[PDB]
Amino acid sequence: TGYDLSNSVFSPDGRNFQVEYAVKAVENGTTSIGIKCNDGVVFAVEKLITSKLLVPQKNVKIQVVDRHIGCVYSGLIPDGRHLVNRGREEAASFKKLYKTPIPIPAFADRLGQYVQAHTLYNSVRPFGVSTIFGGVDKNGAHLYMLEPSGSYWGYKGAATGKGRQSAKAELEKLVDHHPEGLSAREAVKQAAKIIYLAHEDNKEKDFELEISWCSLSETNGLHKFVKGDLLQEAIDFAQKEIN
Amino acid sequence: TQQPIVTGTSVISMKYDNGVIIAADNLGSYGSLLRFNGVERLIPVGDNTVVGISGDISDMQHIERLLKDLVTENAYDNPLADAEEALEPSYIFEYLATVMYQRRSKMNPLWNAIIVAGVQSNGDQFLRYVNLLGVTYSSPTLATGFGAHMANPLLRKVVDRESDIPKTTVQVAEEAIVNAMRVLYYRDARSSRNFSLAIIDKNTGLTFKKNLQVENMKWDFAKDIKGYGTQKI
Repeated sequence: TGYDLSNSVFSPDGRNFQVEYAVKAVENGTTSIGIKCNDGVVFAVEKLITSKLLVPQKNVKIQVVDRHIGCVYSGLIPDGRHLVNRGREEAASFKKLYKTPIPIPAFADRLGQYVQAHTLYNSVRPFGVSTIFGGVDKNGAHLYMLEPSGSYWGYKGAATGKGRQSAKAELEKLVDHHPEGLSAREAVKQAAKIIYLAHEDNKEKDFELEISWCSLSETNGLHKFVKGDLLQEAIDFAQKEIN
Repeated sequence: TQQPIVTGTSVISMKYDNGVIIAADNLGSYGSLLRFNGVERLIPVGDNTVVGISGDISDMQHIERLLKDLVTENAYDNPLADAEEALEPSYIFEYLATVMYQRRSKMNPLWNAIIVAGVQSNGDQFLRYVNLLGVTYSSPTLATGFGAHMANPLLRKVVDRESDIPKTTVQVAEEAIVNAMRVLYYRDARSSRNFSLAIIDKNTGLTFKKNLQVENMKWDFAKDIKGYGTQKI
């Protein structure tokens, strides 16, 4: 055998074991989710409080690309940052040439082609992150989820990390119970709940909630972090549902 | 090595007790042809800075995009982007001042004279000049092009030195600026009647005024002027 020792090598199955091994690193990471809503998207993430010494609200994991796209990821955090740095270069060179801010499907493929490129050679390692991202453009709201292989799709709801199955199950219920659509302010509250429900799969260390959102009405189409009263309102909503 | 094509004339500005005023007409000249009349040559960066640009308009539009991209880049991984780590006038200027000098040193300048007017986070007035050569200076009054020759003399009658700044109110300062814009309309052949004016105050913030016009002009005496010397009729 030895087919798993080198990246970009096909096993006899037709699989790239190094990419599947990168997925294990993603599965090991903290939970992160994405919820598509009426006129925008909502992102949320589980931040494990390793120690009391961690400064609250000052280890931000969700990243903005351009002014209208939000990105969150699970797995190897530095790999996720590298991907976002690239996204920002891609978005900047798009706006530079075409004037208009980069559309979300266009942006999604820019990351996709870059991550896919890291499964083509043995001199690079695949990305150890699944990236949930999206935003609002001229065609409306879009939510995406990108994996180590370079595979990505459009999603109504997306989840990844150690509590992905718990989150997915809870996401599927929202899609069934809200066929006409979920509002932006509702999605923020739901996002909080789902992170709290998905925290049951990582319950040794207690955690810190972090939420962001793009919405054509609420945030004027721009990416903003959910802070202060709106954040505490969402936390209380989640606290009430677990009990 | 460039030559400017579509050009914008004077930018004028001055400090007053609580902030700064900056103004520039809405004309995009094409040599002697007064080609474009809806040009905005004052560009606000955030809610605390206004960059006034004269000279080549294509290079002005490039600078606009850099400032626009600077705001975006500052927001990245910055929870305090709208607070303590927001863009200051001094940051924005130094960036431009760097770019202008780097381009002149590569013998490929941005053919512009720029005045960055704003108010710092500590409440201090910021007003500084930079041009295509990368030459920088600061003064209670600053002006580009014809404004340097005609506006500055008038504005310096109000604020002649640093100690006159606390004595000058926003009403007086704005009146001098508007007066100067009229004088430039009389005498600058590449100026227009329509202009924009911006006030950055440490209390009331950024007030951006559009579609102003030069008015209260003296033209009546022209009827009495006949010929060029001896002619009586």
